Amino acid sequence: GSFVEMVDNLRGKSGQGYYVEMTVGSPPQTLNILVDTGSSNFAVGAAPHPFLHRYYQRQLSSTYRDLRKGVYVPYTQGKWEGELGTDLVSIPHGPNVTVRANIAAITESDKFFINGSNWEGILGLAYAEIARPDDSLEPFFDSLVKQTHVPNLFSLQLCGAGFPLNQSEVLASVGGSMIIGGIDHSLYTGSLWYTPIRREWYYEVIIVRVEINGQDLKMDCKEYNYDKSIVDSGTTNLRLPKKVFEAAVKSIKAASSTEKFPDGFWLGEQLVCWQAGTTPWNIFPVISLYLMGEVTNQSFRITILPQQYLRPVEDVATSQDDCYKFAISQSSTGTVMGAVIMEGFYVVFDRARKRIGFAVSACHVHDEFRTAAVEGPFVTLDMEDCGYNIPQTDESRSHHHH
Ligand SMILES: NC1=N[C@@]2(c3cccc(-c4cncc(Cl)c4)c3)CCCC[C@H]2O1
Ligand code: NI
Repeated sequence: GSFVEMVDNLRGKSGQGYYVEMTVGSPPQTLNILVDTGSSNFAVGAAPHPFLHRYYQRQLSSTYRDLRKGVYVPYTQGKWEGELGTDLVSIPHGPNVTVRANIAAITESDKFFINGSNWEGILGLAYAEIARPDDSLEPFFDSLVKQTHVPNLFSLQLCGAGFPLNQSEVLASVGGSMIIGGIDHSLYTGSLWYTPIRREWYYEVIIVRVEINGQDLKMDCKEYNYDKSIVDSGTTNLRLPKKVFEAAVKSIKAASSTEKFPDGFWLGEQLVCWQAGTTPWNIFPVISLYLMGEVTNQSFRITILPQQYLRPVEDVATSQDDCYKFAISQSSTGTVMGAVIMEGFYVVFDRARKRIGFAVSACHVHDEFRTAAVEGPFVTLDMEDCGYNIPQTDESRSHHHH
């Protein structure tokens, strides 16, 4: 029940993602790799870039094989492209195994790498369905499971910062654990509650109810999952569908109304500050997301604090003060349970049993009045289906799946 060698194997800078050290090639070349449950490609910088201190040198690897195939991956806010191949991959502070995995060698990118994030690649931990160029490119975790005896499960403890902050010139350092192949009981307290993975593509889940300070938002529950809800270590914020975001902000504004913040704050474009150590946490409400349980008609709630959704940023010009960014934001692609949610909890990606576990994280940030919580069961007599069915494009329909 112990996985000591994998504890504290994640690092990062606040808001710039959590990375794990990996080696690629023979002999092993060290790279820091973003841990991303919201994508499904293993892709690494493989050429010089202003924001890279180092990169994967295919030519230096005796075990590298070229797949003679390129890949082009555009996102909303950036893009990367490169050449597909395979090589030997290991996680030094992970299981004592080495696997031959697909690797996209990133040769050109725009707005993908981040200055000072200290990572050089991305480890997509989601399913084949959303891999590029297509679902025939086996993701890393699938290879790991197929080639080794590693159980088909991983778990994440993301630990946020962290006031008072160490530094004024750089962003706050963060830490965490990625436990590959099991569950480490020292990383959580209390009960572990499981929600079904609705479909294996993203880690998609269903939210059945939302409360802000114990007040039901009272929307049709399909609105909470429009057009999907996913658990995503590669997103910083809690992102909410437009209508849900508007209702949440209205509610949080109402609770915190003793303080009149500029509109820029609610848009996540401006910091708000209090004198060191005087932040009035109690005027900001807790937020509860009820997730579908394993049993029909059951749910459980995960409850986060303002300490999760107000992100600390130490401004140089006002290091006298504790300043915060509002880290709930609008989505047009459904709910994204990012680091804002995940930093509250130990999260178990139980692929073997098509479910996601949540328990209170032994490292979550709290005060003496309130804690992040995982609580259940809650039962509802006559349950609506809260899942949304994405309109089927002819594009998507025409695909064959041999
Ligand atoms: N899930 C997730 N991963 C990204 C991505 C790409 C590059 C950088 C990041 C990233 C940047 N800053 C902070 C984080 Cl946590 C991730 C994320 C790739 C897939 C779609 C958009 C992003 O959503
Ligand atoms: Ni066919």
